[PDB]
Amino acid sequence: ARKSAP
Amino acid sequence: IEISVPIVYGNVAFWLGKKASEYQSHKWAVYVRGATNEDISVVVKKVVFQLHSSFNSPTRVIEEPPFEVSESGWGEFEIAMTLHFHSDVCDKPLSLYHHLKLYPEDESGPLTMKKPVVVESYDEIVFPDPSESFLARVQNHPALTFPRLPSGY
Repeated sequence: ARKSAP
Repeated sequence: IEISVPIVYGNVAFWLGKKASEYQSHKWAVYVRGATNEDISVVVKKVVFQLHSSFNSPTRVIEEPPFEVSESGWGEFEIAMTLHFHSDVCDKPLSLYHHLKLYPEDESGPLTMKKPVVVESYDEIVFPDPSESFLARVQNHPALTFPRLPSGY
């Protein structure tokens, strides 16, 4: 899965 | 003769301000609730939440209200919520999906970062063919919506 800082 | 459950699901997020760190800029909670905060465990037996792999124990099982996971961190990612129902309700579970938001998007006018972020989806679970015993157990429960009864007059 992808996870990123806003 | 269908039974439906109005629900809200999404997350709230709180920027930590001067308590923010690289590890944790926000505390957040992801949830599924009754749309008017009634007790949906009349139908919902447990909710399984899938968080990102960067969390410890990324699959959480919540067996009792409140059906929510409270966490903190730095990043946004998609959360899967699998609702398992009591056995007289439905033998199939329902998966819901929610993109965790830590900042408000689509915003005009001036904002402040300390304002709590609420991003939630309003929805309704429909059970199209309820058995007669399911009806007798949950009839006119405040968490549920039932067909209006035609006038005999």
